[PDB]
Amino acid sequence: LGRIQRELLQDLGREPTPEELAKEMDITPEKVLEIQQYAREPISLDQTIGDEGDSQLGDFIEDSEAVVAVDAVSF
Amino acid sequence: DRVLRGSRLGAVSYETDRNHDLAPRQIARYRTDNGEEFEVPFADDAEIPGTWLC
Amino acid sequence: ALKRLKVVAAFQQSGNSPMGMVLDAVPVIPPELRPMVQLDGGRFATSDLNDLYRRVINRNNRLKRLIDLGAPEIIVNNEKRMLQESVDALFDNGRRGRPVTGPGNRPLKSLSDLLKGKQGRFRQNLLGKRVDYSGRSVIVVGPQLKLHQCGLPKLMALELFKPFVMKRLVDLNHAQNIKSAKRMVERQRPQVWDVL
Amino acid sequence: EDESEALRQARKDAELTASADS
Amino acid sequence: GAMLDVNFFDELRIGLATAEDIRQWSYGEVKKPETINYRTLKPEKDGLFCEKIFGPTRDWECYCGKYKRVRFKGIICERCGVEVTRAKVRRERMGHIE
Amino acid sequence: NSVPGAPNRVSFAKLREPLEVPGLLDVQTDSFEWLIGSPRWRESAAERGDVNPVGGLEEVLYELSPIEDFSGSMSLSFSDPRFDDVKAPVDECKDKDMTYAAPLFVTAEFINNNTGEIKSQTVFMGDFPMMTEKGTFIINGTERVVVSQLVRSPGVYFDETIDKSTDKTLHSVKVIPSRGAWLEFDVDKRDTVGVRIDRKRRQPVTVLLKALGWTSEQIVERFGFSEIMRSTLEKDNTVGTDEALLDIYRKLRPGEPPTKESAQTLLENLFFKEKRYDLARVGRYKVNKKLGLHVGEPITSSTLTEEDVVATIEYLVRLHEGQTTMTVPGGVEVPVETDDIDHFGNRRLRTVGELIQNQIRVGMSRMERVVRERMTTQDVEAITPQTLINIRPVVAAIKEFFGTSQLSQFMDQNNPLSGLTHKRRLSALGPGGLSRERAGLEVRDVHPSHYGRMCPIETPEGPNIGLIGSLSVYARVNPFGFIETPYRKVVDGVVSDEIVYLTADEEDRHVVAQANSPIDADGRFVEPRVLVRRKAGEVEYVPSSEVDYMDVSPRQMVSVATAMIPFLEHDDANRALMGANMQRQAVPLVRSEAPLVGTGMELRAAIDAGDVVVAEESGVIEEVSADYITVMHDNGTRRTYRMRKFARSNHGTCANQCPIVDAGDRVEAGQVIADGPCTDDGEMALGKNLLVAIMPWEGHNYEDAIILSNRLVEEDVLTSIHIEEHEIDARDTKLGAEEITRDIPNISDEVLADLDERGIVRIGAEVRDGDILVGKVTPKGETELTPEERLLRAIFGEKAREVRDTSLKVPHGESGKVIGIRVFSREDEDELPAGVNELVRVYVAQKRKISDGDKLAGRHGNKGVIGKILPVEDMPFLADGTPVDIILNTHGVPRRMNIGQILETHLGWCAHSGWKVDAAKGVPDWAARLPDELLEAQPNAIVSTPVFDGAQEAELQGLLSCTLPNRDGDVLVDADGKAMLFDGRSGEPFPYPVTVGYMYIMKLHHLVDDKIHARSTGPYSMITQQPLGGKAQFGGQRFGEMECWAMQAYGAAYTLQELLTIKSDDTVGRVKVYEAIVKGENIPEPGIPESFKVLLKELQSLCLNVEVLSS
Ligand SMILES: [Zn+2]
Repeated sequence: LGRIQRELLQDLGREPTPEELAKEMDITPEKVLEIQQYAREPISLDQTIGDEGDSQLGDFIEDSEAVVAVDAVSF
Repeated sequence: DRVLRGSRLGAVSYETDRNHDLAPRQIARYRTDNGEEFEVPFADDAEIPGTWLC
Repeated sequence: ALKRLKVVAAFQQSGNSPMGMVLDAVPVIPPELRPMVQLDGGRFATSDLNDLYRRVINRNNRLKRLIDLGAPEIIVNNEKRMLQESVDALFDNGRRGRPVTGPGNRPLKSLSDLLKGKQGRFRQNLLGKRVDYSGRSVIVVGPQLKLHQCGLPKLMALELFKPFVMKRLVDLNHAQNIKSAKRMVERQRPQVWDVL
Repeated sequence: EDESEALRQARKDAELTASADS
Repeated sequence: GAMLDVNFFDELRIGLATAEDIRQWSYGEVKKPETINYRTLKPEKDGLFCEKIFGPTRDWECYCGKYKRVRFKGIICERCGVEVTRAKVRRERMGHIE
Repeated sequence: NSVPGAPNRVSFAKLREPLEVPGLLDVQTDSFEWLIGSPRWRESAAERGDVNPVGGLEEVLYELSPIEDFSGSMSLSFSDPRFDDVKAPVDECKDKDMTYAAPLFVTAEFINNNTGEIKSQTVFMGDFPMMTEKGTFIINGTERVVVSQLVRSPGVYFDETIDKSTDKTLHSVKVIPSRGAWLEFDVDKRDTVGVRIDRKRRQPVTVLLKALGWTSEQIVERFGFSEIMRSTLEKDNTVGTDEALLDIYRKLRPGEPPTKESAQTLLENLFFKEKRYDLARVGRYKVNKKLGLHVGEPITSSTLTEEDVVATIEYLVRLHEGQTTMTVPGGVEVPVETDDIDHFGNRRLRTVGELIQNQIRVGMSRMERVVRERMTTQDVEAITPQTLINIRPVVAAIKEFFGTSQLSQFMDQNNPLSGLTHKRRLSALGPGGLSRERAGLEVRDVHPSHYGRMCPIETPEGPNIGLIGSLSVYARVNPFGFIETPYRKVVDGVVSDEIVYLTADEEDRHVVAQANSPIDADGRFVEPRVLVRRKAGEVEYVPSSEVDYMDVSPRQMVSVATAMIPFLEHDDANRALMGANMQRQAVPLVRSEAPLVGTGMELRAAIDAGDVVVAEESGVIEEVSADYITVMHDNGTRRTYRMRKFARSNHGTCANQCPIVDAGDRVEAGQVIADGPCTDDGEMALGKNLLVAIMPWEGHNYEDAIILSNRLVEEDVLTSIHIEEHEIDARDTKLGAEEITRDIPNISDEVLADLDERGIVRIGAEVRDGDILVGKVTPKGETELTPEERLLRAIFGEKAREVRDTSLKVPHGESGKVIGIRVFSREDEDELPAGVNELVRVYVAQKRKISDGDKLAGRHGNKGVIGKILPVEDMPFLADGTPVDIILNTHGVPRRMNIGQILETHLGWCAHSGWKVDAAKGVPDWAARLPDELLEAQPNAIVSTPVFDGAQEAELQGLLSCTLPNRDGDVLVDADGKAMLFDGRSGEPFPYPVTVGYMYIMKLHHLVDDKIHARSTGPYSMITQQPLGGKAQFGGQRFGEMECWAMQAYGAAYTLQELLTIKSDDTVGRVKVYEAIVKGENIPEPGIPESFKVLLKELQSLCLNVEVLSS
């Protein structure tokens, strides 16, 4: 995908359609999207999203699977 | 500016930690080569293999 | 002799062994302190110790494979040297030689940089922490108040005293359950002021 | 010929250590 | 007595590690450089997120899925390897490298 | 005058300036025209220097071309940049969320000169962002503005430093060219002249001289006076030309034996080979003017020369000898002295054209590197430039400059004034410049070359004082980036009118007069000893024959915003700074009345800010509306001007426009046709004229609070309009896909009283706090079931509800109508981030009245919050029954020294009630300098006192004497300016008379509802477990170590322990506290906080046997 898609974008002059890369592979664009998902490297947490070095990345992530502390006492 | 969301891969329940009517437990004992006991509390209704990682 | 005799007499008075400098088993930090979080959108975030731990795991496994295989000493001792350098890079990245970096060439934050400096658990979580049951606003002059009094806007005080008013307006049966009390407080029905 | 000693002395000890990693 | 962590402290003493103390602390030996599966997003076996060492990932959920009840507690499961308990023990369960 | 539809605003100005104000946006439009190569720029640079009329794009392409192989057998040639017209109009581009752009074309030619084989194409180069009529760019639909930057110019910089011990004037040369190396010619305590090039050792000068072809006999022949240099020539202990060159090479290059070809090529590379050293045209001009090398030769050969090096050495050694002037060989004499880097002849202004040119250069180098490496991999005589060219790094460089750079600031538009003065801003930090920690205290000061080139009043007052400053009014930027300033050229005591622009160096050369000098009505001076600024920032007295430059006007030193404060010369600079800083934080009201007294420069700052529709060709209006005007021109053609009715500004204010003409009038080209946000009949207006009184009133205005009548609330005098945008979107999850439906989880049909058939609310549906705006529910999958929930579901018989609701709801304290609902869909062929299917945006527009907690301010920086809005009847009133509208305090005037507010108030009452000077026995004595038609004026007529030549205090007292009565025979305000106030609450009159009069106050955009927030229990952090922070979410307040010290010093142990354990960290104890509060039991004892357990696990992880001790 990487080498052939680089060849196809260089010959196209632009990064092609997922349907175009898919029909190059003769598979589905959602399969190409899955390859795009799996190929991406995990981000780190220690880089500073602030303009200076002040805060790590993890100080801006809320908890999406926490207890709301009203349903627990309600339960 | 930049506020995100996210969760670790796992869900959280809410029960009560009662400590009386637990499942019936058999305690199994294993041993390494160098005389190291490792007490393994299984269920009472549980098959006990001959070998176990410690 | 005096400068050595400091640590020599320290080991003399101690019952502690002087064997602590060598190491046979590196401990592993529990995984909640190095979170493998993911975002909504398939993006995955780690806290940079997993790379160092993975590196030490690879070097140790390769050395164990070579020592069961039987290899010349150049290979074996080069592997020992890079293992030792990896352990040093885990404990304090950047002390000797060069710091191990990654993407973007930032050096990897080791264990000691979770305590060292102004971003460790001796200053950066010991300056101060944000609290609940708080709030802030602008101030105006209250020249009819007595000295021990102070004003408060109602849209702030209702938010401040929310569990107390939940309990009281359950006890006055304006809402029979806590979820009904919460929805009544959110919709700001007029009974909440006389309760408040 | 006024300033060479300290810069050379620091530079030789800097270049000695850093070239011996593995 | 820093095991159950009672709310009555007198002194805090720092010492020096030994290999015996480290292997007494640890709850297993990590030996694979694997973290998660690329597709199912579940932790691997004998890796850095090995559930057998660092406890389960959901509250009283064993890994195969048989024992899922609070009546089970502290019971290691021979099929999946894990011991049934809360997911809070991932905060404070130690492992060691050999 | 000179703007045809102007309101008649009489002025107090005694003078008559010759030069009108320039177009205030030629610091931006001319720079971008220079970058493009406009026809207008082409003809202007033709009439100002037509030897090299060359655009910046043509210059970068001429610098790059040609590109060839290492063998020189083929050539690639760039030429002829070209632009077509735009791809989309302005408002449509703004609405449909893209970037304003235009296609870029060049003529790229490849030749293979192995036999001579050209191939020429017209390569598309990319979409290029462009600047609108106002002077801003539009990036991704939003609006952005590039702020100019101050760097120090490349060139020579001599100085001297003294020694503590030897007390020797250490004359040091530094050349800091652009993209080159460094070299210095330094004198230490010894009599030795180093050549210590680029952080190296002080070799003798003769080593470099014999390297370049100057042996010792030539050195002493050229220099018969440099006894220090010939002392080095005895001290050098190394002779020979190539011996010196190999010595230079072996000192420069460790690790290599001295080889002659490398010794030659590294010197050539660092000196004359232009690739790794090239001082720019500005630096070349700087050196050529400093040493006087060329005479009238324009900029070419922008590398070094040995002539320049030896002239530099001669200049340094004669400076250390103590020469004051010297002719270089073949050149004129030049004064010989040191240099200061804060002097404004040595800090050029890198504007938007220079910044974009540098960006395109650094992109094009990375492109041409790939081209030069890829032509090798391609075959021979079978390729084309279309295959050669990869414009991806160029377009990536442009987009990564426009985003992600602090010089491409977000456009800041509360009002037309702040929109104007966000441009014409000179920063000092950024890339290529110094940070705020590196900002030494001698860069924030006011060097006295700033007079006319940067206003000393206006600066941000935070930790950025003096770093960020604004341009002056009359200033103008050089082709090289220096800052010019007009001056009248008075000849022999007769003031001419040949206005001559000058820079800082010529201003240091000559002798400059003062603006208000008494000219004798034909050109001659009157007094022989006039005021003069000198070279060293001196204030002298000179006979009137050394004067050769008089100022064009007063107020030349002042900014745009600080030229609007009336009576500025009576105020202190601190309060003037705060007034001009908070004049850029007003809000657009709904009536927008023009001020009764201002300065005359309010019309120009509105028609040049571009937020007023201005007719382009003279004609007759055919048809007006609320939204479009069809002006009929003289010859047949017509033109329609669309309006923008209630569009959201960048900070959440409305931007309404409304026409001010009729259906039969005739307008001229340049007349204002339509007011904007903060305008009235063309001129600027930020506030209302409110009757004021300066007594303290019963403690409700203590330490400068403000009380107000209720007439402001009732008559909607101060009532802004705010517009908020809320946004939500529908991605694809792992467990399926999210959707937008009416149907939700179990919420009743009461909350579905307003939602439309497919989700979002109807237009016009009034909302309250927390209501549903978009109904979206997410596939949560299926989880396991508790037996108790199973029993309850078996009892009640309901749907399993396998999906989870995430609905967009309006946050706290927000209400008001709904204007527009913009919806974008991935299905609808729109640009979306991947996975997102439908993107929607709702606009909510509350109309906000004035209230206590809001901030009001005058013009002279007397701000203050609003204390208590009294009812109208118990507010003091004059003898006519008119109640006053705002009561200030009197303890805040004398200790701050801003009595401009008192003088403005007196003139406000005079201009409101109207005057007529009784010229029965001729003109009275104070009114000699008063013009005609200021002797009398109608009631509620406006005046204008300009900034530094205003109305005198004698004229104020004389106007206050005659202030014709209201309706009866009633002078409510006597000669002192005071008046007799009754009291509305008690009823008796106040025993002493009180100052009244008509002030002018604004409303500030730091309203309370933006700021007030609370938090009972909300979201939480992930990696740590502290609560979140910020007012967008709930957010909790930071409890700093000073507050820890306060609690410890009080002695309350339990409150401190509670604030550090169970309100922030103890995650298992927080819910116990919550349920104990809800049930009503005692609060349980706290546990061990989680930060301590984290620290304990880290210390156990670092092989430290940490143990607790019980006994
Ligand atoms: Zn299992």
